[PDB]
Amino acid sequence: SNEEYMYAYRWIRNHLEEHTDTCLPKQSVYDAYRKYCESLRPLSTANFGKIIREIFPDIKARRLGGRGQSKYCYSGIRRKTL
Amino acid sequence: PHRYRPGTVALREIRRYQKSTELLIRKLPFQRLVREIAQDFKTDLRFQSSAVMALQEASEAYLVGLFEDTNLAAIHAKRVTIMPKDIQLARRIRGERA
Amino acid sequence: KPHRYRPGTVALREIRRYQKSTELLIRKLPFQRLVREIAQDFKTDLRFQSSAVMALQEASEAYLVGLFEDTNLAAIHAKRVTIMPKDIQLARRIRGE
Amino acid sequence: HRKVLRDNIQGITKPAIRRLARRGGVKRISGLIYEETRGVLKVFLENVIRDAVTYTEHAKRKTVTAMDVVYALKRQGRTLYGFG
Amino acid sequence: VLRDNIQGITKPAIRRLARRGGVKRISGLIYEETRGVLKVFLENVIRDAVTYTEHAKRKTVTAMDVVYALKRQGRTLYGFGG
Amino acid sequence: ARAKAKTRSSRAGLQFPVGRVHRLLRKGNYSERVGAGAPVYLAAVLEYLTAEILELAGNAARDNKKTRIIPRHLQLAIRNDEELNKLLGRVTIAQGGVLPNIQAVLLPK
Amino acid sequence: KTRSSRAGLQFPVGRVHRLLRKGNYSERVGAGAPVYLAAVLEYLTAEILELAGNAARDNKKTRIIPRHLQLAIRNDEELNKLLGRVTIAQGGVLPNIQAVLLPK
Amino acid sequence: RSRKESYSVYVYKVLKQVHPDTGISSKAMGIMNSFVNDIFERIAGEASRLAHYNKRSTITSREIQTAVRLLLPGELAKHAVSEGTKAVTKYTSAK
Amino acid sequence: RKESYSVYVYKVLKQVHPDTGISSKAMGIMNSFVNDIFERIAGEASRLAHYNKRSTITSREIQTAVRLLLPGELAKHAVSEGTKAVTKYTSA
DNA sequence: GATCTGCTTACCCAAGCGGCATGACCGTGAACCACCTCACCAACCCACGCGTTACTATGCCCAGTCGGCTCTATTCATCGAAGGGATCATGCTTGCACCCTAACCAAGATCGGAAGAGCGTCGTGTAACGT
DNA sequence: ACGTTACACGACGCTCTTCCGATCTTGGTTAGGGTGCAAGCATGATCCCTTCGATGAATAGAGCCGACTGGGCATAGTAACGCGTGGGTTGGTGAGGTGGTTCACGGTCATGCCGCTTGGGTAAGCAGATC
Repeated sequence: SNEEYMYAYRWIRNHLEEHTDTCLPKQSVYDAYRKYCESLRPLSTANFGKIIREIFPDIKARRLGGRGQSKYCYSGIRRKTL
Repeated sequence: PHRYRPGTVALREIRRYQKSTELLIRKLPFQRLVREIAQDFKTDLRFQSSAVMALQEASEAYLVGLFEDTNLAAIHAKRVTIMPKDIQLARRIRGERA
Repeated sequence: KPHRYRPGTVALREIRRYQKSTELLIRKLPFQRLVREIAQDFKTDLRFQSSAVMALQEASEAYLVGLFEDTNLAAIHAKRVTIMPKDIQLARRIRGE
Repeated sequence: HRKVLRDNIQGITKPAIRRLARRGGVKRISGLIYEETRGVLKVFLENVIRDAVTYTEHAKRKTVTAMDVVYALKRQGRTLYGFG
Repeated sequence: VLRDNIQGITKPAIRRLARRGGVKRISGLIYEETRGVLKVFLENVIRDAVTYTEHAKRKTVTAMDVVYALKRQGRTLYGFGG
Repeated sequence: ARAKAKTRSSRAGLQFPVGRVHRLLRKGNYSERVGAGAPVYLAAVLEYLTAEILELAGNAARDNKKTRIIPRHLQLAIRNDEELNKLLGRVTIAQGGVLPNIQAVLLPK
Repeated sequence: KTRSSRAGLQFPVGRVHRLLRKGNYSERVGAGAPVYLAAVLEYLTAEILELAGNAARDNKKTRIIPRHLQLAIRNDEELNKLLGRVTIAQGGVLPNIQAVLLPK
Repeated sequence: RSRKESYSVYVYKVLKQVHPDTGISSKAMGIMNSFVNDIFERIAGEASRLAHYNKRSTITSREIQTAVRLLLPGELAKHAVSEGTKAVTKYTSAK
Repeated sequence: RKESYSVYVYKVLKQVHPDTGISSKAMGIMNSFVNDIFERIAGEASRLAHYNKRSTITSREIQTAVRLLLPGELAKHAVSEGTKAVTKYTSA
């Protein structure tokens, strides 16, 4: 129900910090969150984007990488180094 | 029943939407509306996401200011309900429809 | 016994007469003295070239006429004919002043 | 490979107009202002998008950037902070 | 020295200004409101013109200064120079 | 410099001065350089606008049985045309008066 | 040694000088104009940021967001007049309900 | 002795071309001069802004045409754009 | 590699409020405000220099432009700050 | 309650006409600034490469939307009333034209120094790669 | 946590060329008050209609549920756009005569138009009727 929302909020708040320059692979963040949640039910991949959009206002969804190998990336966040 | 008396849920919604800074118009229908409107000027012209976002923010701010002026006109007219003539007067005084 | 016009006829005559003319409606000397008094609060002993006063008068009359057009539009909107201070206040507020 | 869009201005739903009015400060809403608020929004968007498309066309570009919309709004005496 | 000249904007001037504006009936308390509005507008425009004429190392408010002051507020004036 | 000195307003068929407009554009603090075809275009636009407003003013002056265009005629020609009124909405014309418009509610029954 | 510190400022006066010279505002730019402009810009920025911080501390927050900037701007008469036509993106509106619509 | 320029020589020529038998008063000529100066300032400022936005250091006919389209409303913009294009074509076609 | 006013706005914010941070949307709005006010004052100074048939923009033109644009006490305080900065600049 | 008249009081206009009064034009002239001349680089234009993107089309699902019922709070539509305003009459108070205008200030050159522009060198940040 | 294709960016030192603090007239402008004169303005009656407070009646907008469905996210494909990089064509000035332009002015005249009657044409209120 809403327990997953609170857990995702907390994980994003103390694991991701807003930074206007750096860009992160979009799949890596969700995989790390799922690995964290596999220690006690993880949020759906279509709702994790909504949660991270609510938490960070100024975040973009770029599609980086070379031709053919373009993968999605969050732009505006990085790891909190903790 | 416990039905709320009319006129208080309106004030609750006013206090909710005045202290909140999200976007009121849904993003996708507004983007489609912008694309349709620009379909008449030049065809095969794409829109950046930031351009649509800026258009939405500006349009929402403009409509909110216009509705503030309309509410002022309605209150001046000894009313509480805003009406199409109120919007027309508000746009006429500001210098938008001669 | 004397020919007494009913209230509103002379007002309409003045409306039709003063829109057909282009002359200055405020007296020149009182407006010049008022402008000098206002300007004495920003610079003591400040001369006025006798054309800036005329430009100020033209601009002020145009502003007041536009404001009264807006005031009349607001007064008619409230199912009224007489223009009231709240009409002027509403017009100036909606304009953004 | 494109689509044509028609009957879209009514995609600005009545609840959206109600929420805009609530943020404005409106307590009661007449049922006839939605069809007028939609027209007002349409004409404002038409003007702003016309100016933005002109700015883009002069730049020999085929996509409307955010700076184009910002300049189009600035032309009509409506500055916008937040997009450069 | 001059004092209390805003009363020089007489009632038969504010009236006939409303008449040019197209007003049929006039309230009794609107003359003072019009005098106040005229005073504030004149104060703004004259202050701008005085700054314009002070930057020019002058002591006479030229009509060009008044025209520029009006243009600064968006009320462009035609008939005295541009 | 052996030529007849054909002025730039004669090549383009305009009446407004191309050279004066070019000089103003140069010493007007607009850009470092000004293309040769820009003064011609600007002078043509200015001349067209002047011709249109003067035509409307002359039309509004013949109605009043007058030979001399006065500021009132310019105001009448500007406040009537929709495009001109939109272009010069904020502009005040000295001694122009106002358009004779009376609301339909103030009129008697 | 840097010119922005010789004037005791935080904003850059070299960048302001370059923008004033390359912006085509005049043929020449005096050596004292960038300093004055940088000082004015820094003062205005400091005033708005101080008001924004005061408005953000009221909400028991620690980050200034566009809502706090709008609250600071609209609650000061001079700043509201200066930024009168300006629209702040995602800044909302200042809460003000007309006293007529309140119940009684 | 304080030689000041004006458009009163050219506005009269344009008026005589349109209305061959209609003079213009010296007070309306001042208004027409101010109108010409104001429209010139508007168009030149918009052209300079357009040049600066695209990092161009030259005002071509493209900048003036775009400025005219941005400023002049609707039909006026189309007519003035056609006039300017015709004048430029005639100018470059006649050296 | 685009020049911006982020570092200096952050320095100013730390000078006034040493504890409160600033978001990225708020930083973008601050950058836009700085650019817009700079453009306003520079344009007013350019018009002032052109009206008096001058060619240079000195501190006097900027000061008069500040007097013209900024209202009320803001103009007074900004003029005082600019004058202080200018007099500190010329004194080495 | 509104259909016609018994007519008696306030605004344009083609005259005649005077009389200014403003605009067009003729030379003056005289700065004065647009114009036509070889060169010469910065400014602009154009071709090619890829990274990235706007617009397409699935997949999920619940929170927002659409629509019908009920009801009452809100907006109209009348009635009186009386109290603001409109209109007209007298008596001026003060604005409106011309001047003895004397002081005063806005301009057109003067003394140099003060200062800014434009080039030559020199101090501080980084588009990615290992322990 | 540490260095680079050394480029962006700014600052310092040095010619070269413009540009201002003080005067020096110079005369054009404005405000040192003064005379008359009539024409808007002040003030006061008077009565007129409009606006403003009840007061029922309509009515439609606001809650409130019940279905229901699409926006708001994440994925990819693809034709295309846009920036970066490298070569390859063009306007202001090194300016310098050179002469048509246009700007001021004295003046003369043509006529445009602002005011005195003359008499028309328009609106507009003050009095006559009854279920």
